[PDB]
Amino acid sequence: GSHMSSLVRRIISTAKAPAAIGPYSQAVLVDRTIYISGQLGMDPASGQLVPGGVVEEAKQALTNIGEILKAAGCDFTNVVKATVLLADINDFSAVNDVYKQYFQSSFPAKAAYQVAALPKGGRVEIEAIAVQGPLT
Amino acid sequence: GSHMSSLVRRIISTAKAPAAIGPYSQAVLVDRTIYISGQLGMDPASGQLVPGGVVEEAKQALTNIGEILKAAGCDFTNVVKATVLLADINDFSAVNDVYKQYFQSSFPAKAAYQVAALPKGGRVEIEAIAVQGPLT
Amino acid sequence: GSHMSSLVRRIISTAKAPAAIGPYSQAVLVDRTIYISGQLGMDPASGQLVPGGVVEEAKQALTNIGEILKAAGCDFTNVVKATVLLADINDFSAVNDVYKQYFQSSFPAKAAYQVAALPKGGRVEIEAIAVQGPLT
Ligand code: NI
Ligand code: NI
Ligand code: NI
Repeated sequence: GSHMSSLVRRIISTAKAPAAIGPYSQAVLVDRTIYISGQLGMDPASGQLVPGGVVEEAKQALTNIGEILKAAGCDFTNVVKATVLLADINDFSAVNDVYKQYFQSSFPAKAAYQVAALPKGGRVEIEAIAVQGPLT
Repeated sequence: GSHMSSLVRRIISTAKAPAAIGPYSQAVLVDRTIYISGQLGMDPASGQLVPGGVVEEAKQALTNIGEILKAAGCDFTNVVKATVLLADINDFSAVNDVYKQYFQSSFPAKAAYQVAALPKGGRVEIEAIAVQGPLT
Repeated sequence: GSHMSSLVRRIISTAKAPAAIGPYSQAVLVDRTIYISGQLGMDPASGQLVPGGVVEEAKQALTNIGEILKAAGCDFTNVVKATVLLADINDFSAVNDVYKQYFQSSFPAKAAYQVAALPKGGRVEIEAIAVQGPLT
């Protein structure tokens, strides 16, 4: 508690991603690992879900993750694991097609499945874990 | 498998948290990272859910997490990521109000959402990841 | 981004586990931590769920995880955290009985609960996190 190295622990916060609607940080950097909170397809300015259903929500959620990554000195190539929570399993393929446009190489490990309900009636919510570079 | 440092890996076990009802440890410390098993609002002495519904269950689950943290040389300030699994999304705000009483600063990254069912008919289950200090 | 050590980041890929059905890697090794994608009870050769329901699916999912671990220089003793996603909470005990045959000591931290639906109509999906040895 004093006998080992003191590791970085930094709260990541950017107005380019939505404000919190509960007692949480957008992301936490600890040592070099970044835990990103689950992101809905929420407009950063209004705090409400973007219109147009699951495809548009997925694009916005991933955009939000990208801005949090950038605030933490990373990009999508630093992501090592993601979780995609769906309101409808039948949206699996369509959300995958959005996802692949952001995660273009060194693809993260992943789980994707249908939950009973998301906050605000979201159709998709995406969590991620990243590691600060350099990565060989 | 012998050419790198041998990292600490320690099973965390305290009678101040409930006994296992399956093949799992309360938590695992590996290097400085602590993975805590999902905690229901179970009374540590009886192994049954405390009465009074989701608010009381959330308080008990977080109390249980606190005792596991303490057994691992940590407190709630060491938590970096939590997951709150709900039986009912409409309980989001009320569980947040309990949660904020324990996680009072450096708030963890978080995801919270409704699943189809929890063991024992629990109304809430909370998982967490912590990192042993010092943290700067 | 150049001022710290360059950590290993390696995509784990083995034909002894099923091919991807989306934009993801079977596992990612980053430093010494291995994030394994969620595994259904899919036959590695055919890419379809094995017959016989949840018990047989759980055995196949864990077999698949074991082959991914082996490709990453690990075995089941390196696992520190697992998540068991069920189509039916009433299968909790039966899946635990399969799980315990693979995870025989130093049991991982765990969460297990029922989701609304899994890809392909799977009855069980298992994710895991491991750390490369040596572990003391
Ligand atoms: Ni110390
Ligand atoms: Ni070695
Ligand atoms: Ni650098």
